Amino acid sequence: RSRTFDSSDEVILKPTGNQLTVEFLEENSFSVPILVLKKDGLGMTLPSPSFTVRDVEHYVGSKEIDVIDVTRQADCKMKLGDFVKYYYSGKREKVLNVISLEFSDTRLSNLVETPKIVRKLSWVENLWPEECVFERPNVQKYCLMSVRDSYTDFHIDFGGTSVWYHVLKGEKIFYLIRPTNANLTLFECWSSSSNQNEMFFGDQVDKCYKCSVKQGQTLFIPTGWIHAVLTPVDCLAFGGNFLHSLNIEMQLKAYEIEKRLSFRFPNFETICWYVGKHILDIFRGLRENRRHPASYLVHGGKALNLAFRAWTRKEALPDHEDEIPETVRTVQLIKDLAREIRLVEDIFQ
Ligand SMILES: [Fe+2]
Repeated sequence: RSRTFDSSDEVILKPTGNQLTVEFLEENSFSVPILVLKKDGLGMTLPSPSFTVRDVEHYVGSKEIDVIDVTRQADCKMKLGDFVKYYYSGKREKVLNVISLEFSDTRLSNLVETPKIVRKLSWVENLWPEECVFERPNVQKYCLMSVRDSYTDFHIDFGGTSVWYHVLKGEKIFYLIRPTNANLTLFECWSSSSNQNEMFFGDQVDKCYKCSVKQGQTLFIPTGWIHAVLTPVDCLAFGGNFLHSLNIEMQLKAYEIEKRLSFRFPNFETICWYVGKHILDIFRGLRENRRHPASYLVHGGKALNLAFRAWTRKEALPDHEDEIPETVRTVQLIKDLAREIRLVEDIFQ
């Protein structure tokens, strides 16, 4: 069914759970996917490997879940009970898939706890305010249910998020392409092309990696990585998406690609504004303590401020104002971030 791909074991890091720390990611900038073979040390809480799709139906209830018909490349709404009924059907007609069942507001929500590293890095988890007019983005806990021969074409995850993905049962195969400027250009071209779902994108790039994720294993995909997924065995997985401060330019690049392409990280800009205010404080506090900020934070801080100026230009503002929180003074924030960055970069002190 498939083709021949490049060796994942040449690019993909395989640390233990305990080795996967913030400092570990700060050293490599989280540039490559990370496969942890054994969940020990990841800080997760999971149901038993005996846990099944039938077991899921118990907690979420038979709630209208969104399902993807891969066969006819179409999306539709169906009851969860009926999906399970199709799932355990020994004569499967269609090839249906669930990759959008976000369950953090359900009863299942207290059975799963995401990786520790994800909660430490996550913008929403750490920096989204208790009180504001906006709905909190809840994209941290998805229950994924895929049948044999399920596929998702090459894509970048919404909002330029990073992903974590734990296979509880079965297997998933990821086809992974690095988000270089060239690949991203080739990708944006291929995506907005007419009859996009005819051409195979992994042929267009220098390198495409095949990564198998088997039972008990956890994959972390960094910002902007282009990936397709094959399900060669019926799969039950848990996973989710998050933003962080290690590759802010990449997050903004990825975000703005889906802008030009025209499913979405809700209030993406809103969280950036809050993060900009936080990053301003980190800078101030570090300067007053005679300490220099990490290099990636300066880079990211600059990329953030560039986006802030672009969103707040006269010609752009109407498309962006509704995401600016009232608790943020735009011009002052931009001015203050710029000064702190200049002070760190100005060679005369
Ligand atoms: Fe994805």
